[PDB]
Amino acid sequence: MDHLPIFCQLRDRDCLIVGGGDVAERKARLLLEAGARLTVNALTFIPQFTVWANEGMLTLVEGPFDETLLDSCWLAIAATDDDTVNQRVSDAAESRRIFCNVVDAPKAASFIMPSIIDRSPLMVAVSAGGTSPVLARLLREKLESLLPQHLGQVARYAGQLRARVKKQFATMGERRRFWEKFFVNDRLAQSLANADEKAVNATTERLFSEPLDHRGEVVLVGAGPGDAGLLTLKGLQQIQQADIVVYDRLVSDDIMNLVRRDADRVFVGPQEEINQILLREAQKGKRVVRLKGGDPFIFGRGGEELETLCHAGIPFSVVPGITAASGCSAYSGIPLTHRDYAQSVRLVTGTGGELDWENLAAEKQTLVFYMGLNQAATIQEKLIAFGMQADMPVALVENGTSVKQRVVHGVLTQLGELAQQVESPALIIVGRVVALRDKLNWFSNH
Amino acid sequence: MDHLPIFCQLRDRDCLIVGGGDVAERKARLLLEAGARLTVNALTFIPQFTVWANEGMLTLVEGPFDETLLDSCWLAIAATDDDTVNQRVSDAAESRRIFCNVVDAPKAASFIMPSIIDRSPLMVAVSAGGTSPVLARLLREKLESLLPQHLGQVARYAGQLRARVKKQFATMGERRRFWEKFFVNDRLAQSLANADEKAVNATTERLFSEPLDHRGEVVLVGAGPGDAGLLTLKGLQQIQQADIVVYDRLVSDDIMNLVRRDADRVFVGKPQEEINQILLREAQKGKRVVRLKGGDPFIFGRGGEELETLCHAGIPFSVVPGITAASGCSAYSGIPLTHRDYAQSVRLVTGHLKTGGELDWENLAAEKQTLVFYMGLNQAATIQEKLIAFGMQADMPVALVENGTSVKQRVVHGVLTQLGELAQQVESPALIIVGRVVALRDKLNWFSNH
Ligand SMILES: Nc1ncnc2c1ncn2[C@@H]1O[C@H](CSCC[C@H](N)C(=O)O)[C@@H](O)[C@H]1O
Ligand SMILES: Nc1ncnc2c1ncn2[C@@H]1O[C@H](CSCC[C@H](N)C(=O)O)[C@@H](O)[C@H]1O
Ligand SMILES: [Cl-]
Ligand SMILES: [Cl-]
Repeated sequence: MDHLPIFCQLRDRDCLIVGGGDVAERKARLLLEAGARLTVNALTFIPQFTVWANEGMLTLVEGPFDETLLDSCWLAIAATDDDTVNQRVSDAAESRRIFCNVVDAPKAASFIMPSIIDRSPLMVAVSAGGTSPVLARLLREKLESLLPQHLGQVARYAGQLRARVKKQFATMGERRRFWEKFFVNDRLAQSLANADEKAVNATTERLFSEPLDHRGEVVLVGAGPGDAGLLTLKGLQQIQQADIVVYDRLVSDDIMNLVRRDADRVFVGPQEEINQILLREAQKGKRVVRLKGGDPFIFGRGGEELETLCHAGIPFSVVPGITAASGCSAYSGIPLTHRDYAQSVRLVTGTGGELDWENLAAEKQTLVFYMGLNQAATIQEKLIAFGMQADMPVALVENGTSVKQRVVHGVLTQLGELAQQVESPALIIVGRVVALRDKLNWFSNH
Repeated sequence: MDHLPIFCQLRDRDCLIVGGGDVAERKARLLLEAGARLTVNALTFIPQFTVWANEGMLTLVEGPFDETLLDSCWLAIAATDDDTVNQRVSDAAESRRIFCNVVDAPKAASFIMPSIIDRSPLMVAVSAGGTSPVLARLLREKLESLLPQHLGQVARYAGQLRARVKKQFATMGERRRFWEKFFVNDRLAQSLANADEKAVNATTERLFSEPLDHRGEVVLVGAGPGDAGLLTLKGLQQIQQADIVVYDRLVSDDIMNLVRRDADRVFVGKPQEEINQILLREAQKGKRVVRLKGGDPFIFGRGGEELETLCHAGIPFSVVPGITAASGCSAYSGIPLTHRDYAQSVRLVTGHLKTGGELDWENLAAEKQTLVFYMGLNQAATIQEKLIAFGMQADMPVALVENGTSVKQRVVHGVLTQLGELAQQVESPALIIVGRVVALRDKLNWFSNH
């Protein structure tokens, strides 16, 4: 260790930045975020500085560097393109024992600016002393994905609870467990973020009433079409705190490889049975994640699985996912809309009735068929027997977003035979947008 | 942010600790190993202080607080159990603009001391600013079993190569591509952890020899509808490593806080073709450009128009899909887009009226579908009249979702004869959902009311 990390309180403390370019502007936005009383001294300023000044948010000293601007300063940052001026800044700062950063030169100054993950009042700082800015940014990117966006509001609210928790929990280890379920209750977190104070002390009273051991809830999490990188940040965070993950065939191996190490897995690849599995594994008092392919509310039966938790008292929440249409669209180079090609996008299945074929053949649509292969020969002639132009571009996307995605494409008179070249899970896309794939194909065809 | 973390260079710089017991000893060990010139001022001391002075590690001043001992100091720590003395020390340090910690009073004074995960020379610092010491500790634990122990040898080796890297690579973009490959090479990390120097050199020399691709790239990234948690892992990865982010008014501020702090940001908020060339000209300067778009880039996003010039131009590009507004607003309002058999199909429609076209209303009025109008607010009264006149029943439930997934989300709902009225009560950005699924809202609404 050759740097000591400290967390400085800068609110209304005099700080100085020397420089007025893009680099200084980024440091000024950091110091403004911390509430510093900011003076910025430069030969000239880019417009973002004069707008900041015209709003009373900092002070501008236009002109050469003047040492006396350090007279009552706590922090100094040299952010000019001129090594000579930066060296005069840092020398003037060192003889005044003002900690100083030189943006181009981390070893030439008395402090180094770390990568910051901001969950105020909780904060994480990562640095390797200027030996590795890229590693720092990589660790920041990781920490940013693991730390829920509203953890800071739980942190702030916990401090307003330290009393009421010791008064009802007289054991160290008992209180260690109350905080442990308190800080991962992200319903309470979102409840605080939304300023829905009826639902806060509702969740709060639940945290003191129910036993410590019981933290029961169900989260519907959309896994996306397969590529593990298409899981949402919130999805990952829920999967990392789950006591039990209920998943099915359509959730990819890559996503499951992200599940908590010490989490129980239930594989369910009849629909009524899945509903019961969710309920009383949540009535066991366990934090349950129901992982589903794509988006849980688009042909996922997510509606059916939650309504069982309704008259049952089990709290739930829903993390949306990248539906198959969106993923296959991006990864095949076929936009679902484009200029005037399509006034609407149609997400359609292929039980409970029969399809309206006149409707689907109407012009200016992008049609996206889910679960359609078993009717792909039927779809073909039924569309051209209801007016659809026989040359309509058509494409099929199998295992979209995955490392084994296959895209076969062509024209509506070939949909039947093209459909034999692909297996479930596949998507059928019909509309002029298909013809754009020749310009926008960037992913690998297998 | 209520604190600014900084990593201070304490070598040969004067620091003062007031107080002489166990809490002071723990802070003094931290400052000795940071390399500081340490003076300790206390009425009473414990053993390790008096050996350290005999061992020449520090200077002891036995007696009451002496504020003149701060005259040359850069940092001060008040670590007595007497809160009156601690306050004198912090008042004396403040008047000299010396950052000061009062150990038992995190909310007072001017810097707090974080808990540290040490990888030498990598370091992660974490604090809740005293507001919740328990959360800090649980987070330390997760970060620990997340940062591999030998990350420090990789970081230490990077620092030894930095002068070689700055010489052989002229531009900063090629230096970045070297580091990105460098920090993800698992064989290099394991060869370092073995002091296997022939293996470290074989891989290092191959890494320097790799002809670096010099083109830039354009990445369309779907921000999702607003909640920063609905950004994808890959979308976060692209903006955490971008050079320039070109972003909309419909990208939320929370997502903009996820953008690489050292990337610059071009705003384009309400020209479709100045955007196309801003991307092109900024890309093949050699830099990674992220075009960050609200929702999903290929659903009413004109993402196709932005990419179509690049292929014939020789510019690589990719697309990261996002959570389209229909999905986000469905999940966050408790209105599933499909359910059992309420809906055979979902229709995402542009409620905008291109100055020449008109929607096909008989088509949209059909039964057993969920209609979702994008940018349809200012024509909501026309949508009401047209759907009704083409056969949709008057009691069809509708909902308008404004700022869906944000903490400012509002949802108003009713039947189709209210749609025109209901739209007067929200502003953009808002979605219109028409269909039987809207009635499920009272059974599936988890997010809030507002
Ligand atoms: N990775 C993928 N590639 C292509 N189609 C997929 C897919 N994943 C799911 N699908 C489509 O979705 C159907 C399952 S229905 C479940 C859909 C899921 N809730 C979603 O939002 O995507 C499959 O028959 C297939 O047509
Ligand atoms: N957070 C939000 N809540 C409700 N509607 C939203 C929204 N964000 C975008 N929209 C809708 O989207 C329209 C812009 S069109 C761009 C949509 C984006 N490409 C996507 O896939 O979602 C707006 O007029 C509004 O109708
Ligand atoms: Cl670093
Ligand atoms: Cl478009």
